[PDB]
Amino acid sequence: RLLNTNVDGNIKIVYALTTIKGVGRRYSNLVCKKADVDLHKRAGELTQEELERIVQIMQNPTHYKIPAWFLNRQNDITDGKDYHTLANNVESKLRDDLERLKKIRAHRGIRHFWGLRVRGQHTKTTGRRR
Amino acid sequence: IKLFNKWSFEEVEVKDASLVDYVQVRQPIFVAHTAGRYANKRFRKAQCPIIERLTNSLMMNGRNNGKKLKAVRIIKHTLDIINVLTDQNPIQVVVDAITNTGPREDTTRVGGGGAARRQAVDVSPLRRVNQAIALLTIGAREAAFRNIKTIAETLAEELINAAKGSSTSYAIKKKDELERVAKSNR
Amino acid sequence: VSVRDVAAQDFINAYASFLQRQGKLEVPGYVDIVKTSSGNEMPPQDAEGWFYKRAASVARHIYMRKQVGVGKLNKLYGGAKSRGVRPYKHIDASGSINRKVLQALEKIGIVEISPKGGRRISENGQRDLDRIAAQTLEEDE
Amino acid sequence: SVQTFGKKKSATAVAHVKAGKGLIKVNGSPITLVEPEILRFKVYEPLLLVGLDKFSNIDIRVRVTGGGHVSQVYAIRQAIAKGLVAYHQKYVDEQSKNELKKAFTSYDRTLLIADSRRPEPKKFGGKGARSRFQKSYR
Amino acid sequence: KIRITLTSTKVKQLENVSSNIVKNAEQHNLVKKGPVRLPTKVLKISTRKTPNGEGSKTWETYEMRIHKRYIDLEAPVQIVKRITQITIEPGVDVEV
Amino acid sequence: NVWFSHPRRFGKGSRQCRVCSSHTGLVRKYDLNICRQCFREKANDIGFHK
Amino acid sequence: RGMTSKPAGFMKKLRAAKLAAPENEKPAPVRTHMRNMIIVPEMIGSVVGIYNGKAFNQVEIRPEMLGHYLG
RNA sequence: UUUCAAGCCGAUGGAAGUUUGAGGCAAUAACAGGUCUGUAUGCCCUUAACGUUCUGGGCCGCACGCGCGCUACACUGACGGAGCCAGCGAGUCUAACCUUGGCCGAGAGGUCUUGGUAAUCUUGUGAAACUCCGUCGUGCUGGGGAUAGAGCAUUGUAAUUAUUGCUCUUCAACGAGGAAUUCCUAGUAAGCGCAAGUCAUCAGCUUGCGUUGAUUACGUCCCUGCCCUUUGUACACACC
Repeated sequence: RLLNTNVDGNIKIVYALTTIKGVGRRYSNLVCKKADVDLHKRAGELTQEELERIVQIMQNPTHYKIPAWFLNRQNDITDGKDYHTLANNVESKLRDDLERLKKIRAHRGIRHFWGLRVRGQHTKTTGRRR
Repeated sequence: IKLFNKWSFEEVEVKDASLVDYVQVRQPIFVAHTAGRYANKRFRKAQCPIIERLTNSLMMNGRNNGKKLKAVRIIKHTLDIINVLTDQNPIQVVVDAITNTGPREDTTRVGGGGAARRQAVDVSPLRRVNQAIALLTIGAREAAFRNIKTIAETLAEELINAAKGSSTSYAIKKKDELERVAKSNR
Repeated sequence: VSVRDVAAQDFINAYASFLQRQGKLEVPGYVDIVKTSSGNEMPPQDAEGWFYKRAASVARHIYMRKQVGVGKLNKLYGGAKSRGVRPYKHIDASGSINRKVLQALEKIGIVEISPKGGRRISENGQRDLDRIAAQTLEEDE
Repeated sequence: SVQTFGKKKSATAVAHVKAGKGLIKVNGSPITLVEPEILRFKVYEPLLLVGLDKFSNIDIRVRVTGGGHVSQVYAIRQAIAKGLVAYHQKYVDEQSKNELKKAFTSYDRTLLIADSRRPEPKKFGGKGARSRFQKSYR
Repeated sequence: KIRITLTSTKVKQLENVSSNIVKNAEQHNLVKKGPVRLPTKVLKISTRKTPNGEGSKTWETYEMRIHKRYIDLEAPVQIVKRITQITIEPGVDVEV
Repeated sequence: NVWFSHPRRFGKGSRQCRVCSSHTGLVRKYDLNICRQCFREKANDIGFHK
Repeated sequence: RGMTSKPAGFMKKLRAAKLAAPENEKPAPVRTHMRNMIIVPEMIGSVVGIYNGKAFNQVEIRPEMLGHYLG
């Protein structure tokens, strides 16, 4: 048991963690070698020592090449994860954020009512996904 | 002459007699034969005919992106593989294969609408070289793509099946196809 | 010999062994927060943990070019269109690495500051380079 | 002294040829060190070609700017060759023209004359590069 | 070195003024490092003749051949003043 | 239009042609020319510029 | 974003807020198509009316929102 | 070889062959070809307004179709570290290009100091393809990347509509495409980077450049355009 709700096992550690919303394909390997286990190693082969090192990084913050790093938060007083954000936390925050500025006329809130892009990326041909 | 300052043509026996007259191992057309490497893997065998025409057909078909810079490593690094495997000169084995993959009589096509008129034309030496290497590389690039095999292992394995004679080989089999339809529709 | 006679990569590895011995050069702890947080396993030559291998590279470049600038030993001189440019505006990841490395090498007596901007390489510097280049060359022959 | 030129694909090979010593200096670093890769047998190529071996014989000091590892190994090579014919002995050196023409023999893109090649783009109208399209007998 | 530079349109006006500095300014008291040529201060470009509109198939090559000579005067003694005698050939832009 | 020297914000009064009113990609070096159009015309008049 | 050294709060709407707030909160949506302003605490309550394109979609401005632009 | 003509075919000499490669040149005329939105301009018009000014929103809409580019479906390789190399062009005249030195700091980001350059310096060897070696091992993956959400700048007023980009995270279509159709003739397409042009500011475009560089014509039967002679005509507002 590492995650909130989910649990990995049996398959290679990179494949086995992909089923988590918060740990993907080229995002599993990030946390894996920070614990200090390899990619070929399967998640059902893990020793207690190896199991402890992986969950410590994964629930608390993740990184890559970060020499400058503060920990400021939202300023709006809903929640405040902002370390690393796993399954049950990423489905909550990202959901109700969209609803708060949709309640008012933010223009990002009205693009959430439409269907069209929120950032506004070259809008003519894109729109078959969003 | 000396190919990568070791192997030459003086330790090589030649099979087809008319290829002695035309294609000379001086430079036109260079009778030193070797190709079959990508990355680092020492497989088994080597072989691909005429190094001048391994700049030619072998390059563009590949299978590789990149042109000559790829090709010169394919040519060079496979020389050592066959040297310790069958204990042969890398040129000698495929001086057998070049005449087997090169037709004597071929067929032209001329397209009169949706009609393929295959009529016979004679070959003789020069075209037999490059059209044979075209036959090797087109079968090799597609066999690297369509099943799990690198261009290293594909080019390598092919040419002893082409040299001795087997229906596993592409190049002797398509040589048969083009040659026998010429002597039929003559 | 000189630094030219020995190869590029393996000189940087060989010099890095002696670099760790000298306790003026410490790790301010930046590259242990990148290679582990990746997936990347790099074995002990490739490894760089980190100020030892990077100091050996930077100091080699003051033999090979020699002229001024901490900035012109940070990125070669101009072209950081690959990876990230930083000239006037406040210095980033690459910045805080190389300002520290030539500061720490100065506290040995490896690099000195020449009066037309920035660094050269001095007496104890090129001793610590090319004497190690000789030892590696004897292992090559 | 005896010097000479010799370029292909843009290069300036400033090849001095001199009696006494036999160290091959390329700019301000030796032969093995400037060109560490694979193709650097080519800069040692027209040296042993003449008959006798080098190091014992003639000193070579080149300067070169312009040209990749593909270009430079021919530029230096071509300049050593073009400076060989212009050299002085006792019989002297002019007929080494014919043996540098016989270097890459019988399909003469030799070492006397240049590789007159400058790789620029790809063409419109048929299929094209260098060596003309469509032939059964090639 | 006292840097004189000349630049003009074409060859015909340029030959006279360049040769005149060797004749007039230079004598014995001046040593120049001498009358050089240099590459042209040119600006070439290939574009299209019709400026955009009908016809992609049309071309026009352009240049501005503005032939420079440097011709530097080394010795900065008395004779560097006598350049004020030559004021001939306008179209030659003299710059010091 | 643009030719009034006091726009509201800094970047409103953009660039325009002298000859025509036209706007659509002018030239920095010559503030005249419709867009591309009088560039090649006024080359054929006298002289050239890059 | 403009926070340090001069945040981009457009001066016309500061004049609007000092008028309309100390009287009575105006229950009709005041149209305010200005996007480029920082929102300030004297704008809380009163219905600001930013345009979108084809439609409008009612503001209720809360004391929790202050820090951002109208975005 | 050909009539012992003109020419072809190959070879020698050389850095270079049959107008050397690429531009520049567009006859006489026709298509009542296109441009009244470049300016010029006949005449028709409209004139408390098919004038002018203020500001927002539109040109980014959409329920489908068509044309042209970009990117991928891969070991054709990806990922990490190290290393070797080109050419064409830009840069205030009083708002330049850029080297340096320290300080905010999750990004896009300049006030100030010092030094070089009017192009000697600088953009550019922190320039890729490529090469070396190791790992992944054919599974929608270590493939591919749209989309979304999450931490900021003493200026460019200012980037919700409508900016690029950087780190974590989200990890789709797609696994080589029917009927059918286009381009690619010997350093000038493919593949590969680099620079200019408009530009306060948004390229995959246009424009210009170098690096690595080849499969294939036997033969004009058929297709489409063009030229010459011969040939039939009742065809003639241009030979709809």
